[PDB]
Amino acid sequence: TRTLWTTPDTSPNCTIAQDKDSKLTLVLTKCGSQILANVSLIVVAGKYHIINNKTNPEIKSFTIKLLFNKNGVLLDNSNLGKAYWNFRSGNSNVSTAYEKAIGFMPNLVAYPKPSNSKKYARDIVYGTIYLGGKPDQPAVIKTTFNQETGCEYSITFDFSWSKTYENVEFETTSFTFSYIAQE
Amino acid sequence: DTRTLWTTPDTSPNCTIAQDKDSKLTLVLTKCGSQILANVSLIVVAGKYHIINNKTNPEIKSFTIKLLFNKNGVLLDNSNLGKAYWNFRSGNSNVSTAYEKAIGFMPNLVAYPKPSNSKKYARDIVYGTIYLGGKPDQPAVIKTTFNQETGCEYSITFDFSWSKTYENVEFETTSFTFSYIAQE
Amino acid sequence: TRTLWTTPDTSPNCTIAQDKDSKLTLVLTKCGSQILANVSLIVVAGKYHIINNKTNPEIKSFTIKLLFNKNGVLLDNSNLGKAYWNFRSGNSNVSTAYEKAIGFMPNLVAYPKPSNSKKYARDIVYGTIYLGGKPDQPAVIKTTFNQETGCEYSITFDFSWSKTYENVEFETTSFTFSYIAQE
Ligand SMILES: CC(=O)N[C@H]1[C@H]([C@H](O)[C@H](O)CO)O[C@@](OC[C@H]2O[C@@H](O)[C@H](O)[C@@H](O)[C@H]2O)(C(=O)O)C[C@@H]1O
Ligand SMILES: CC(=O)N[C@H]1[C@H]([C@H](O)[C@H](O)CO)O[C@@](O[C@@H]2[C@@H](O)[C@H](O)O[C@H](CO)[C@@H]2O)(C(=O)O)C[C@@H]1O
Ligand SMILES: CC(=O)N[C@H]1[C@H]([C@H](O)[C@H](O)CO)O[C@@](O[C@@H]2[C@@H](O)[C@H](O)O[C@H](CO)[C@@H]2O)(C(=O)O)C[C@@H]1O
Ligand SMILES: [Zn+2]
Ligand SMILES: [Zn+2]
Ligand SMILES: [Zn+2]
Repeated sequence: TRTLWTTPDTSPNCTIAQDKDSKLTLVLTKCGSQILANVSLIVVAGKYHIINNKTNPEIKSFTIKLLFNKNGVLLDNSNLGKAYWNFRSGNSNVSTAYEKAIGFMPNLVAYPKPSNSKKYARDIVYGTIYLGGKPDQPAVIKTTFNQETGCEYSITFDFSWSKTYENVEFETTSFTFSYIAQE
Repeated sequence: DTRTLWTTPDTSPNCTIAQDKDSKLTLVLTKCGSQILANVSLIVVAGKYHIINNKTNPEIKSFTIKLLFNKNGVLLDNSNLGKAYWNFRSGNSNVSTAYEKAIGFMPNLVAYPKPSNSKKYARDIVYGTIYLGGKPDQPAVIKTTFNQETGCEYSITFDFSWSKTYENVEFETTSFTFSYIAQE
Repeated sequence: TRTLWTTPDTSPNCTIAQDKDSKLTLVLTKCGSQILANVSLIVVAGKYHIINNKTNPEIKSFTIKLLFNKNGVLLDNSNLGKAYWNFRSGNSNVSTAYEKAIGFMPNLVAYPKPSNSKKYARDIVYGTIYLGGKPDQPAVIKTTFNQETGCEYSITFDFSWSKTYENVEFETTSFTFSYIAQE
């Protein structure tokens, strides 16, 4: 079981603002002590489908959280739907929900849960993706590990942009990053 | 399969952008299961794109290098990259002849569909920035697109471009790493 | 044996300007002919701990060097301490110091040592990381392979920034890159 993923089709699997308003494509491949991750996002409807900052100046960011319990299982408060996340089988997923994926969780010593101790920035990775694949439409994808509550582990994607986009569909290029694995 | 498909890493020209063997593309593809970890750099040694001067030629701002593969993952002759040294790695060179299969290194067609009249999504593109001559003030964009060429089953296209006005700058780049979802 | 690392704790292991003034977290995971690297830096004391370019406009960069001999063993003149640079075991290291790691070394034909032959830029990788995890606090991390002398192989991290930061602690987000291995 070396890859946990959302199948790479275009069917909605994530709820940002309203039910199933987006397709998060996330592939986590275990390369031993590091997880190699590849991510992209297609928003298909709702509030974040077409960005028009002339009309809505305040719509400049949104968040997608993946919350996991002690066994690396996705919790239902996550934005990504549970039915859509599992180990890879061909171009699809296994038939039944996995029970353990601790080896794909962000390492708690590298990336500790919030506490009264000093918080370090190494639990964040920043990247830039491009809306519609156009070079002049960058948006930031900030990924943070284990900073959510109500979970043993978490991966949070905070998307934001600073440009004033007018009628730009929120569907992105892909970004790769890695993180240190719990086991 | 943790093998590596590569161009070998010396600097002998192995690619044709504007004229025969005018450049050396160094591309290393390593299979990490469902993802291919890729490392790429480029050295142009002659011809039109060797030395850039956007004051005399402001129109020269981009070029393309295409790798075309057949259904077996074999590089096709009409790719910009020459077939002679694109092969699986054996030490600092290649295995004795020519792989026949490398489908496991090809860009996934569900993730990155060939052109059609269905909506074209941006996820088949990865943008990166590399630097000419290793200088921090000489960025150029390397845009990599998967499976968008025709006359092939799979493809990897590198579109190089720059918006800075370069003056007699040699086009040889730093390296960029990206990954993509593997077909198998 | 597929991972050479600094361990993921925050105990200082690197000397930039003064003894153990920082924790360099570096994980090298061998993915065959390519090494997948993940790096971040936390400076805890000394000259590069708090950056203030109003006060010291001259402090705009520093370097961290890892020098290796023919066997891939870290030389003591590296900025990183030999103490906790070893193959991984859980969240720590193996008890005994390794004696060979040539397969983690940057390839000499791809990245040759300086000579009177033409020097090419492919032995460099540039990335951007963010101080304190703030998006408006970018710094460049430039990594160069095999350009140091007095070693068979080397990996050098050159950090620099161009913005005038005022009392910004140098602790970074993480960055991932890869390089061609010697064997
Ligand atoms: C693919 C990529 O790197 N996109 C860049 C983009 C392109 O370089 C540009 O659109 C190509 O012509 O530039 C972006 O920044 C614009 C910004 O760039 C600074 O260097 C410049 O000083 C500013 O005046 C301004 O041009 C863009 O938003 O278009 C960023 C994007 O990441
Ligand atoms: C390696 C890297 O990130 N290079 C940057 C480059 C360097 O940060 C900078 O040259 C180091 O001083 O900065 C580039 O953009 C520049 C801006 O940072 C600067 O404020 O204004 C410059 C124009 O006067 C320029 O836009 C650069 O030098 O081209 C971009 C490059 O990616
Ligand atoms: C995480 C990231 O990409 N950070 C960018 C940063 C952010 O996009 C921005 O601060 C929003 O948080 O933007 C940087 O570039 C700036 C431009 O976005 C801005 O328009 O002009 C600034 C100069 O006045 C600056 O060039 C930044 O804040 O430095 C670049 C950084 O990588
Ligand atoms: Zn629409
Ligand atoms: Zn030249
Ligand atoms: Zn501090």
